[PDB]
Amino acid sequence: AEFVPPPECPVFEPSWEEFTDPLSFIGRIRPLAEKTGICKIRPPKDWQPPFACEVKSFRFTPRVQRLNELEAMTAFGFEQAVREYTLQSFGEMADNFKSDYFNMPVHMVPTELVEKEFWRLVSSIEEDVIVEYGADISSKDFGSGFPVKDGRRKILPEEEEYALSGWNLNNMPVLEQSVLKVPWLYVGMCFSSFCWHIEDHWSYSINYLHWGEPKTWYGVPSHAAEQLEEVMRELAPELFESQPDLLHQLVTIMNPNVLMEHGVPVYRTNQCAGEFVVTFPRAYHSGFNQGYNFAEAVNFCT
Ligand SMILES: CN1CCC[C@H]1CCO[C@@H](c1cc2nccc(C(=O)O)c2s1)c1ccccc1Cl
Ligand SMILES: [Mn+2]
Repeated sequence: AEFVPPPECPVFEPSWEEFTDPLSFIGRIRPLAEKTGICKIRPPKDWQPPFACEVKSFRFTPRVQRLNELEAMTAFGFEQAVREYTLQSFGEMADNFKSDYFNMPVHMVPTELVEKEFWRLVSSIEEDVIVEYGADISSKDFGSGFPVKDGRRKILPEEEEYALSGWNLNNMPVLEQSVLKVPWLYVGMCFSSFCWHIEDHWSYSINYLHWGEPKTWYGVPSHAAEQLEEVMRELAPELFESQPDLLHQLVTIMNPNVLMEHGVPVYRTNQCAGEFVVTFPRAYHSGFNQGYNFAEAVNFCT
């Protein structure tokens, strides 16, 4: 009955010589990481970029997420309106929610317990849990989490190495080669989540957790992409089974154990603060946040 955690995805701890640039490093770990869909990269201990967002003016209006909206299928539409938070007020709400839900301090809740409870609530018909996710935040609004030589914020000399680092997500190559843009920010709370999807143009994605509680990931290697899609449309509601992929993946919520029972390989990881997660081309991924955190992500091409 309880959720069975998938096997762990690869974690790489490159030395300073192995940490030269992401594109060269990702190309070398590709033979292994492409067979798991996702991988985690822990930078050297001394690589600690400062948080360079405008915290004083950071204001956002997160989306409302009903965990059991798909199982609730079998007044609607006015359950909770989308409201504005500051970055401080969102953290107070997030910490209060998690501590009250588990009856424990937020830092004492085991990651396995949040994981087991998240997947129970997704399929629960007797308990309706509703959370919020600050998912629509462009780095052009209040600045990137990384220091950027933009001219709209002061950069200290000890922070210039991070403004010029290849692992700064603002310095990733994003232009696709053809005959014929900026990172996004994610302010999470406990149970806020994203369902199974791949990137537009089957692009890579790189994700950095600036601070906060871990972000739990699930990934499927690209060689099983068509197997996952077949399981999805087999078990999806009939009203959504015929929808185009770009629209269907707005509601492709599925317990990883269900995919594993159908033979789909799934890997998991807990991304901690200061760690990177890379998703490979056509690697389906999903996840949820363990608590109040702040992430930055961008799609890149090779
Ligand atoms: C791409 N759109 C640009 C602005 C924000 C974003 C809006 C939608 O967002 C994706 C997400 C994809 C994704 N991929 C990797 C990691 C995370 C994470 O939350 O850490 C996320 S969220 C998503 C997908 C399904 C369900 C919920 C969400 Cl929110
Ligand atoms: Mn994604």
